[PDB]
Amino acid sequence: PETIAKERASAETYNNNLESAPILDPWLESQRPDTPQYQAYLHEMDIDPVMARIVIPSIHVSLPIYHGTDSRTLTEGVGHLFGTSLPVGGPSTHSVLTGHTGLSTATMFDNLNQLKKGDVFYVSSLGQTLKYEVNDITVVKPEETDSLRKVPGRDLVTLITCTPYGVNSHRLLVTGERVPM
Ligand SMILES: [Ca+2]
Ligand SMILES: [Ca+2]
Repeated sequence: PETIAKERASAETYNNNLESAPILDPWLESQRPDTPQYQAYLHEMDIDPVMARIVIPSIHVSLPIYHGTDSRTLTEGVGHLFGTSLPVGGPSTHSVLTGHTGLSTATMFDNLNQLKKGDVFYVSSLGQTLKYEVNDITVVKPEETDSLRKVPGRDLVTLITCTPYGVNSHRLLVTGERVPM
C-alpha cells in the first residue's frame, strides 16, 4: 500500500489483454489446470491469499474469492473462473464467480435461487468496493456457455451455481451490472 495500486493496474491490464475463447463449465474439470497462461494468472491479484470478497446481503452470503474452480478451491469459498475478467470491475469486463449448491458442509451459493432483479451485491478487492445490481437471471445447460463472454463497454459480474439442489442438471446464472453509488 500503495503497491496495491500496481496490483490493480496490472489486473486491469490483464482484463484488457484477455482474449475471448471457449469457456467450459466450472464443474467439468475438478483439478487445477497446468499451463503457462494459468501460472501467469496466478500472479494477478496475489497480494493476499484471498483474491477478493463478495457480500450478497439479502441472502447472507459473505465469502472470500480465490483463483480457479478446482474442487479444493470451491470447498474453500467462491472460485473465480479462469478465462473470465478478474473481479476489479471496469469497462468491457465480465467476471464470473463460481459457488457450490448442495455441498452441505458449507452453504456457499445455496441460496442464489432467492435473488431477483434489482437485488444488490458488492465485490471488494484491492482497496475498492464495487456495487453490482442484478439484471438478468437464467437457468441453463452446462454446455450452454455463451452468456459468460465479455459484453463490450459493459461492466458485468455473473454468479454461477448448480441447480436444482442435489441434482445439478443445470446452472443458475445471476448477472449483475456495475452501478455507481
Ligand atoms: Ca501481482
Ligand atoms: Ca473447474
